[PDB]
Amino acid sequence: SGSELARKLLEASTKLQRLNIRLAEALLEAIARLQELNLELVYLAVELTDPKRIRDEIKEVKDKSKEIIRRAEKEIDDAAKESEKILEEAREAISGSGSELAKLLLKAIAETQDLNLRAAKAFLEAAAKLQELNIRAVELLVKLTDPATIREALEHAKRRSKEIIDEAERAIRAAKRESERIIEEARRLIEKGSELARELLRAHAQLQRLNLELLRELLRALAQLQELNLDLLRLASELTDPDEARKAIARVKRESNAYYADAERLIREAAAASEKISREAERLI
Repeated sequence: SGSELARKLLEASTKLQRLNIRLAEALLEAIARLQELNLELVYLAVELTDPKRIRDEIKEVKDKSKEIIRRAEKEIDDAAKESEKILEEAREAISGSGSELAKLLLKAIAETQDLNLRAAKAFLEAAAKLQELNIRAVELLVKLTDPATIREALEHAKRRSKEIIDEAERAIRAAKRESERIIEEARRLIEKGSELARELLRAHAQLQRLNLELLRELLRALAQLQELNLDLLRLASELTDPDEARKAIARVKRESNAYYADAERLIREAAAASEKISREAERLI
């Protein structure tokens, strides 16, 4: 009686992909909150010229920034515990049966879910660090006035942003490499193979490919948002005309919202594509 066991596993896979989509939603909207704060940073830099007040305004951004990051890290940790429950429902239903095969499958799904969480962590980590970096650059810009110091401040921000994106990118790549191994090893184990196992492994692999591609696309969107931020740091430090500088910020605001919508769009495609796989997999049972 493998089909019943096969269903509990598919049931676990389907709950997990939906869980990871939700996680991807939450992390995108966290990115959205931080970018809002980055735009406000430039607004208060171009607008306010009183050091004392702008010092108070900066700290409010910093404080709000921390609470946003903290909520996202909690969202990740809550997903970690939801993943724990889902899998514990899969082990219990499977513990009474005898198949080390059923176990073997569940091990793969459990291991891959860890990589999704660590990949998600890395995505939030790049966002948080870029936010902190932009905070300090503006902190420095609003004080620095002589160009040579300004230029180095911008150039440091540009170097550090790339390093942070690189670290994220590399963290996502290794997540994909290790996810494919779990999957490939599991499939070599099936052939050592029940067609149910085949299909349900195939579906899960598609579901993990979709999730990790999405996180890659979302990182790309973040790297372009940050690209706009560097541009805005430049014009803000250099533009002496406030009303003109305010227009530059509105353009970036225009592009940033467009980038959200592209990003949010990929999420919906992932949700739709994911549900497609789960149902086709469900048809075999």
